[PDB]
Amino acid sequence: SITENTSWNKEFSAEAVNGVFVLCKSSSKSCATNNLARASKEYLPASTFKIPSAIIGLETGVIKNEHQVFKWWERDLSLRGAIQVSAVPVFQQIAREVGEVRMQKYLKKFSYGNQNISGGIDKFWLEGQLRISAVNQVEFLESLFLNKLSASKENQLIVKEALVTEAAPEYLVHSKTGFSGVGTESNPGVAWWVGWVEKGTEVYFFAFNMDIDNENKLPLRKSIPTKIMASEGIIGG
Amino acid sequence: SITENTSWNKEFSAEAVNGVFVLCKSSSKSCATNNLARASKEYLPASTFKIPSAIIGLETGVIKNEHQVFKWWERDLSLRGAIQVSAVPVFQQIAREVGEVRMQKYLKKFSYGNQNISGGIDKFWLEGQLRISAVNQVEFLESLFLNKLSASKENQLIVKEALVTEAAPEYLVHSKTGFSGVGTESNPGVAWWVGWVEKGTEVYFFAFNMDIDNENKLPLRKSIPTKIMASEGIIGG
Repeated sequence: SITENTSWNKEFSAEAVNGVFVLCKSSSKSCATNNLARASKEYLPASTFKIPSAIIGLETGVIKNEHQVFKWWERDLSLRGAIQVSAVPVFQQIAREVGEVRMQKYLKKFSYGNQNISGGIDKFWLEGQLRISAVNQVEFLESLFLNKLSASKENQLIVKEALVTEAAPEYLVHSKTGFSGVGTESNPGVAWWVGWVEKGTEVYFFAFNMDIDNENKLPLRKSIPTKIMASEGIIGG
Repeated sequence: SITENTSWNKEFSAEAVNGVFVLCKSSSKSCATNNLARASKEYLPASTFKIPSAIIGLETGVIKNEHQVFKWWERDLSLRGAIQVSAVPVFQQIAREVGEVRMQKYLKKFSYGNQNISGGIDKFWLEGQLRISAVNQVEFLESLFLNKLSASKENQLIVKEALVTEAAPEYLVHSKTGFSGVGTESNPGVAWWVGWVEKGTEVYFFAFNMDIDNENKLPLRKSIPTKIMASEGIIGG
């Protein structure tokens, strides 16, 4: 079962950040985390929801294929482009096109978090009632990696390639950020970084989230997990 | 018609290399080259033949799926790993299992060079009679990029992802080297670098080959095209 790794807390203590890193080698049956309690806590996914949303976009035909171009003077974006930027409008538009009933059906098939899309079809993952844990992110990414989600293998492949963010001779990193917004310290915002690294014949799944009350701490969402994975010899510093 | 860009020749003269670079924006209908005569000349593909070989191996089920692992005590390799290193025995095994008849059929469907696979089923692209031009490489990569090759879309996407060699926020480079060896006096070897860059919503296809008689010149197969494409503002860095 998910085991606790106290050594990783040092990277959090260094920056005085409250949050969780879940890292799994080969499968979701071999995970480790610095914070047992927090690993299972559900938080708004924010832009990490672009992962299921792009898959359902393709599956429903709202996104024609991997070459779909998205309008925002306004330069158009590729699917990878729309994933990376804050194309708030892009993914708001794809969700409206998909619509409540189809979105609900796919989130139930994907076992995505609390599966609650209340709060507005074009904003539920930003302002709505949707919540998901770090553990559930890894399990979903593992299903994507194995082409086991309820979607064609071609559409899962198309989203896997669009998520590539770092390539090296030895490994490819697929990842996605997310940020709810700063909040108050009665209700701190949440920042995320989730993904997986194919290194040789091995695969590592990861999911990070943290409390964030100032936009200046945004970089930590990638530097903390990168320092941890660099320590394990998975990716370069 | 392909235009001849006289100025690119300066990157070749700088290193006293004889070669050709073909770079096309959007489709093979808008290509430029330093030398029209050599753009059409067919050369041994060497390891650039790992591209078609990987698609055919998946198409025939010799390669099970993207998660197939190959034996080299050196560790096993992934498909991306086997594509990148010299794992000549890997692709030799693949070709043997595909066999001559299916191999001939798929090279015709692919319009792959002169389609001459005579001699050994496991050495034709290494030391045999198979030859392909830089323009033909570009046409073949364009067909792969569009999923127009005679193979499933899934297998095309699996190969395209295994070819990712550089990832940046603005673009993904997919590429493949090749090197036939140093050859002889009246018959130098050939070195290649072919691929395509997906930059925003645009795509550029490229194919470079040069004569090579000394292994110390091998890195020019990437620096000459990189210099040219960076000059055109495609990848710089």
